[PDB]
Order: sequence, then structure tokens, then C-alpha cells
Amino acid sequence: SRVCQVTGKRPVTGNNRSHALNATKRRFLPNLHSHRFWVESEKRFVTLRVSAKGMRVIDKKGIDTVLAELRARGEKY
Amino acid sequence: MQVILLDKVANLGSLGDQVNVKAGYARNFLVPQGKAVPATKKNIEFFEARRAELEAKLAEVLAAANARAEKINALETVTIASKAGDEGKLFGSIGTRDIADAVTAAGVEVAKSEVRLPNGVLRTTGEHEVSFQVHSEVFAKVIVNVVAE
RNA sequence: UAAGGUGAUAUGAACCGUUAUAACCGGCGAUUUCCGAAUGGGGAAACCCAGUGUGUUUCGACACACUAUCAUUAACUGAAUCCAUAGGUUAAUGAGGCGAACCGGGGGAACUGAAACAUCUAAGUACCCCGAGGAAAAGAAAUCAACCGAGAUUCCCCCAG
RNA sequence: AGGGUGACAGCCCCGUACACAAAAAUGCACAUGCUGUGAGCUCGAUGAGUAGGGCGGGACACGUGGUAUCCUGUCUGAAUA
RNA sequence: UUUUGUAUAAUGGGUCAGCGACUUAUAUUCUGUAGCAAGGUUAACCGAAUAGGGGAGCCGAAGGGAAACCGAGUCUUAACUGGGCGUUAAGUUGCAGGGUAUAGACCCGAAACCCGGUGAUCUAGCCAUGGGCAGGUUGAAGGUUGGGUAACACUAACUGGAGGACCGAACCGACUAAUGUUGAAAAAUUAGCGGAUGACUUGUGGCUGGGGGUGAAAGGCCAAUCAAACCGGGAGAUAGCU
RNA sequence: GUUUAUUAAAAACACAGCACUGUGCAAACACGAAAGUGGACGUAUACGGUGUGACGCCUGCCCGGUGCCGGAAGGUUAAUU
RNA sequence: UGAGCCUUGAUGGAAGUGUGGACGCCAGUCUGCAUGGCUUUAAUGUUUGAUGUUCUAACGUUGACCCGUAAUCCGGGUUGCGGACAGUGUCUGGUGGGUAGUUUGACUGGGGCGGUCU
RNA sequence: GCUUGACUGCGAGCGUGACGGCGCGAGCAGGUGCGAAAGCAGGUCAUAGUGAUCCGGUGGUUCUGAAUGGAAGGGCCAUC
Ligand SMILES: [Mg+2]
Ligand SMILES: [Mg+2]
Ligand SMILES: [Mg+2]
Ligand SMILES: [Mg+2]
Ligand SMILES: [Mg+2]
Ligand SMILES: [Mg+2]
Ligand SMILES: [Mg+2]
Ligand SMILES: [Mg+2]
Ligand SMILES: [Mg+2]
Ligand SMILES: [Mg+2]
Ligand SMILES: [Mg+2]
Ligand SMILES: [Mg+2]
Ligand SMILES: [Mg+2]
Ligand SMILES: [Mg+2]
Ligand SMILES: [Mg+2]
Ligand SMILES: [Mg+2]
Ligand SMILES: [Mg+2]
Ligand SMILES: [Mg+2]
Ligand SMILES: [Mg+2]
Ligand SMILES: [Mg+2]
Ligand SMILES: [Mg+2]
Ligand SMILES: [Mg+2]
Ligand SMILES: [Mg+2]
Ligand SMILES: [Mg+2]
Ligand SMILES: [Mg+2]
Ligand SMILES: [Mg+2]
Repeated sequence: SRVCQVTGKRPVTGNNRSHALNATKRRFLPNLHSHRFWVESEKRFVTLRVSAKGMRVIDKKGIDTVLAELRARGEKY
Repeated sequence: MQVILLDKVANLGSLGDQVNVKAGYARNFLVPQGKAVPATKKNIEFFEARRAELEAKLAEVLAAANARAEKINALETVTIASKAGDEGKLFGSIGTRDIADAVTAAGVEVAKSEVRLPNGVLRTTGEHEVSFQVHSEVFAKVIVNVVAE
């Protein structure tokens, strides 16, 4: 499930569009990566499957806060 | 990515300065490895409140006994002296506890030789005023009265 | 409620009943095999095979009840790694499947029309997928107006082919 | 109104108009108890990887147009009455 | 019925009964008719419900100009002797009808295109595990032994028992003919025929699913069909043809 | 040997043999949006693709065209800036 | 290592016994080396891009081991090998009958070929 | 020889087309050339020498211009 654990980003659909303007179904999908984040608050490595962006979100908000959600929302981690 | 530092840390570090560091270096090494922290603003004060409650706080709490010599500005009672010799001139020296024998009942009592003037300590008249070790900065002022017996 | 009654093809038999337990109607309860979500395990549905606790003047064995999975919670346990975490057992709640349309969402055609055809259309239709209610959805302005003023959402008629 | 009864029935039967009914289980209303639950005032605070932007798409009757508005896969990224 | 034309040897119909094709909705115009008339008329909704209320609004009484704008005129042009379009005819709302527009739009009919299911009980290929091949030939390697060589070579008997080896039943195929062809049979019967220890043959079960499979490759096979299976659906696809 | 089950059994397919070509192993290749898997529990005396088609004697010239292989100058050339 | 800024030596405590580099108006004199009673020049500290080594700490491991776990999955952990490569998202140029949707006129003494089309 | 009538605005009234359209035209207004003048000239003896609509470009023009003033874009005349 190409799905960003932090941000909710899943794949989306659109068209392609030639010069001839031809519509053809396509998919956009999240730049996902799955990373080993160091918590320390847990002295452990939680490894989330993330989108660069999710990563930025973590880099901002803060890991302990992100992990806050998910748990807050039932998710594993 | 900005973040402020904890430990030294090369090409930037400074026990708490404000550096701007490449994304990865930080979320991958600087932290989750204690050596810095997201400049979360909540922090730029959290770690500036130091640069105030310190570098202007405990650098002023250094002035609580000016020159240490406060009310010793009228010379001290000459209990004994510091010695003499050579029938007129001088000859005998100050033991590793003998410039107190005179000022030997004023402030507090101690006994060590933080020698300050690495000379043969001039032998002449008697009453001099240099400084001696009173701390990491200031000094002191008193005199010396010989004994005629 | 009652003087008639034991559904029908479908008689007959043997019976029930007539002033209140015949029958008949309705409220509430009892019982409710097996299969089926099917849930002890299995399985070619309605069959096969267990385990654990129970129970028998005949306490072999054969009856009765529990034992699926998943989630939340708790208790007891408990690794690499000593603390922890993971893991494991148990217990209590809950879910699970079914089924009209209407509803919200994920995805989403082609014939066809353009008197061919690719932009365009058919259409966000058909269809598949998930979810929910009695309705759903939406909703109390970073809305419109236009220098006057309106004052959420929904629905209808005009505006206007 | 209607239906039936040996042919077409207001008065033969069942009904209809009308007026009546529940030991029970339930629905909705109110009035009350229970556990909750928070009410009013004063002083505050006022939604950031967000708005905006590049790219690619999508949605707006609007087919990138001179094209506002909205959503966002990708890269970025404010002000703070 | 179609045709320039059909007794026509061109189409359709064995016959009778029943059924079977220009419809409905909303717009829009015209005609007929009715009402009111420089006016006609209400929609939603309200309702005292076919009344009444509601005149939002629509159409009409004013055009010209792209427009600003002007206005019984106006536009053209600097302006037109002038030119064009206008001013001189009554609308409007029901009701019935004739056309059109959107809708399956008079009825029936494709070959197909798209979506979602069902199918390897026929067949193709593969996997697992099992079964089957009467009878009769040929007689490879190798081996023993004699003969033979300086020793090998070589040679004779014997022994052995290979092979997509031979002949031929079962079994598997299907080259020719005849019959049959409203069949005994939706692919056979009868006489002949190729293989028959193998790239053999066959039972049970399993796997591969539709632009997909499988194919010793014919476009072959995938349940009597296959240049794209069957079923349901889009669906009354479309049919300028009959 | 195979084949057009049902008008073609052949000179078509296949075959051992041969050649070219790709592949250093998490191979190439192939089913698959992926995970997983075949190749292969193999490893260049192997694996795939293509052609030829026992065996004998043999397989000449042509690299312009098309296809493919190699080329660290120059010209031309995308997003981006 | 291309270019900017900061600077300490160039354009804008005397005389004599002694030295590397040179547009030196063509024949100088210097720019420094020793001594002796805002614009044309060399290296530092830098700031900023390019190239190159190596590191480890993202990330890969279809090497070995530990545990969950009597397990050819998975997860965690340790170790080894790699390593900011590879790979993957977004954008972009090329290739791309592998797949797709289609087009490929009429007239015509039948059609096609030829011819013709205002 | 002198010139720019290969002029601008229009146009009674004809032709010829299903239509889109094409064609001929004296005359009026402004302005111009030639000629002493009467006068002739809105191309070429005539009849071929061509391409609708869309979209877009260029010049001109306040006609329009989504709160207002502007602007963008649209219209109109010329033209590609
Ligand atoms: Mg069971
Ligand atoms: Mg079961
Ligand atoms: Mg089509
Ligand atoms: Mg069409
Ligand atoms: Mg609700
Ligand atoms: Mg106001
Ligand atoms: Mg706010
Ligand atoms: Mg005829
Ligand atoms: Mg006749
Ligand atoms: Mg006839
Ligand atoms: Mg044989
Ligand atoms: Mg034989
Ligand atoms: Mg036979
Ligand atoms: Mg089978
Ligand atoms: Mg068949
Ligand atoms: Mg079908
Ligand atoms: Mg349809
Ligand atoms: Mg049809
Ligand atoms: Mg043969
Ligand atoms: Mg055949
Ligand atoms: Mg044959
Ligand atoms: Mg090979
Ligand atoms: Mg051949
Ligand atoms: Mg040959
Ligand atoms: Mg094609
Ligand atoms: Mg033709």
C-alpha cells in the first residue's frame, strides 16, 4: 500500500495528455521511502514508510509528536 | 534545516550557537545522536534565555566583592612585620607562610604561596604595595611595618 | 373471542368442545435438530474428527457446556539484550454475515454523436469497490454584493438555452 | 363505499356512518427520579510544512485562454490585526 | 413489394384464429377555436385546494447601431443629393391540430465495441501419482576362447542382448475406396491402412482463463463455435440499408 | 516423430547436427502495477533468443541502403535556471 | 581548483661589504631578501560554485550469526560487504506496431490501373 | 510630355446566381492629375491569374472594460 504513514498520501489518478491533447489514464504516486527514525524517547528505532514531505513534517513538528498521532489514530509504528 | 548546537561539533559547532545545517546531516547524525536540535523557536529562546541568564547574568555575579579589598582601604594593623636583616639593609626572606604574620589577624586565615613577583623580592626600605593573588582579576592594598627588637 | 372445532389437495378415522383451559385472534414467554457468518479442527454444505471441565445403587464409556479470528482493555507472563520493548496465555466488551431503493466516497468504460476521426461527446453514465443513516450529504462566511445592502446548508420557480 | 346470497338487494348476511375497547408489549410526546453531563461572568487565546509559489494533472458551464477561484502527485514556502 | 417496366421464370406469404408498427414528454412555431385585449398570463408556493391567493416572471405595445448611444427614428460618412434597416397590420394565454427540437421518436434486424462474471468434465500443454504393450524376428557393445602377431593389430566360433530396429494382435492413429448424406451416426460403418519398448499409450487428481491460456506452429484447440470463448450487463449500440 | 478434433498427413512442423547473438548470477529472459516466482537449488562444457536442419564435398564477392555495434571533438538539443 | 571580500609585501630610524623574480621607453631601475657605529600585482583567513579522494551516518545486502520460533516468510538485534553509488517518486529529451484507437476521397459505360477534381 | 483617378466616402438603376456571392453603372460629396477648352481618369481592349469560416498577428480607434479608476481581453476600420 503505497501510503505515507505520516501524511496520508496515497496514489492519485489523472491523465497524460499528448500534444494532440489525448487523454490517457495515469497514476501519480507518492515519493515514498520508509526510513529508520531514531526516537530516544523510546531508545529505539521506529521505521516508518514515509514520503519526502512526511519527512519534512517529521523534521518540523517533531518525531515524538508525529508518532503521537498514528498511535492517537490507531496506527502501528 | 537550522537547529542549534549542543556539543562542540566541527566546521560550525559552538556549544549552543545558531547554525543553518543541511537537512540530512541533522535528521540522521547531529540529532538522534545528541549534538543539536531543531531551531523550533520555542527553542531559540529556550537556548537564548541562557545567552541572557548567563553571559550577562553570572558575568555580573562575578562582582560581589569589589577588588575584594572593600573596607581594607586604610591599611591593616601591623601585628609584627615580615622580617629584616643585614644590620640596616635586608637579608631574611618570606617563608612559604610569611606575608601574613603581619596582616595576620584581619580578614580570614590561610597558608599558601601564590607567589606573584618572580624577583629576589627587593630588599630596601620596607613598605611596598604591589598586589598579590586575590583572585582571577582584582588585587588588594596594605603595608608592612618592621619590628625593632 | 366463542359454539363450534383437530391448516390444505382430501374424504374418512379417532377425538375435542358448547358459559369458559375446544378451537380461533392478538401481547409476553418456553422450545427451536443439522447446514449456513458458522466460530473447537476439517470438509466435496446439511457430513467427518477432537481437546478441556464436568455427570451415572451398572461412575467402563456415552450425555451436557465451553474452546474461531480480529480489535480495545486489563491481569499473569516474558526474548536476542540486564533494565525495558517484542513476544506468549487468560479474561471481559465489541465486531464479523444478510439485504430493496435512496445516500457519501475510492476507481471508471465503449458503442454512440461530431452524418469519417483523433481535441470534443457519450459521462463521471454503466459497471466494480468501501462506508453509513433513516435519511444521507451540506451547513453558520477569509460568502455575495457594489459604495445601497444582504447575511449558514438543503430544496423548488424564475434569471436563461 | 363495497362485497356476497339460486337473476340486478339501503331494510336477507358481512359491512359502512357513527359511537366504543386492552392484561400485555411496545412508538411519540410531555411531567418527574438516576447516573451523568456542563451552565453564567471576568481576563485570555484565535488552527504553518498552512496561505502563496515552480512543475504535472484534476475540478469550476469556462477544452490555458487575457483566466480569477478550488483540490493536490512532485519541489518549495509566508505574514500573524 | 420493388421498379423505367413485373402474369412474370424477380420478392414475401401452407392456411385460420389472436397479437403486431408514426407513440409519449417538454420545448418551439404555425393553423383552427375560445377568452381578454395595449395588454395577455401567472411559476413555485399558500389554500379557505379544479375556487381564491400568489404577477417572481414571461411575451407584446420601438427601432437603429458592433457598441457608447440616439430614439420614431437611427446607422452609414466629414456630410450624403442619399442609401440600409425601421415608424403605416394586435398582442397574449388556454384548448385541438400541422411541422420541428431533445429523447429509442414509426416497428423489427446486424457484423461488432466496452464492463463484470462463469468455464481446462471436450480439447492443448505441464505437474503428481498409478495402469498397459499377445506372438514372432534381427542379434550392436561388451565377454570367453582358439587361430594369429616380437607385442599390438587382425580373425573364427561361441557367449551376450543393444535399438525413436523388423513383422504383427491388444492399445493408439486415420492414408484410400465404397456405403451413408430428412444417416444406425451433428464426422460413422465396412474392406483395406500407419505406429505398436517409445519423442509410446491410458486411468485418477492437480495447474494455466479471453487480447489470456496452450500450441513439434494448422490461426490449431480452450464443453458439437474460435482471426479472439460462454453468460449477464452498457443495450432499444448504431443501421444515410432491406 | 508432429499436424490442420470435422474436406489438406505433405515436400509444412519437429528433430540430432551447425551458426550467430545475449547472459558474471539478485544472470539474461519470462508471469507480475508489487510482494512473490519460474530460469535453477542451475552458474558460461550453463541458461535464454534467432536462424539453419543427419551426413558428404562445400559455403565466393558486396557494409551504399535498412538493422544492429563502437566512438571522452564539434554542431544541434529537454526539464530546470 | 574558477570567482568575490579581510588583510599583511606592489601601480593610483643612514650610507657601505652582500641576494631570487622582471610587462622591465633599448640598454632604467626595482621588490624583497642580509646586514652595520573604490583600480592594473603574490599568499594566508575566508564566502561561494566545479572536480577529485576517502569516511559513515541515510539507503542495498538474494554473506554469517542471535532471538521471537522446534519456522526456507516476516521482524528485531549483532557482524561482514557496499555506500550516499545503486534504487524509487516527480518533471524531461530519446526509443518505442510491443499494445492501442483510427485514417487510408470521389468520378469511372462494373471495379482497379490510367486520367480527372478549381 | 506632364503625372498617380491603380483616389476615399457613396450610388439611382441593371445583370447573373438556390445560396454564400460575383459583375456593370451614370450620378452626388471631398480631394487630385492631365488639358487652352469641351473634357477624360475610381487601373490595364474585355472576358482566366483564385481560397469561405474559424483561430491568431500587425496598425489605428476610450466603442466596450465584471466594486471604482486604470489595465488585460473583447468590438469596430485597415491589413497579414
Ligand atoms: Mg464447525
Ligand atoms: Mg470452518
Ligand atoms: Mg470509436
Ligand atoms: Mg462518429
Ligand atoms: Mg448528519
Ligand atoms: Mg457595510
Ligand atoms: Mg482564525
Ligand atoms: Mg430491374
Ligand atoms: Mg403486364
Ligand atoms: Mg412469383
Ligand atoms: Mg520400432
Ligand atoms: Mg507393426
Ligand atoms: Mg477401419
Ligand atoms: Mg485431466
Ligand atoms: Mg469446439
Ligand atoms: Mg455477450
Ligand atoms: Mg448507451
Ligand atoms: Mg437493436
Ligand atoms: Mg512417418
Ligand atoms: Mg481434417
Ligand atoms: Mg486426411
Ligand atoms: Mg541454446
Ligand atoms: Mg528449413
Ligand atoms: Mg534445405
Ligand atoms: Mg495497429
Ligand atoms: Mg467509387
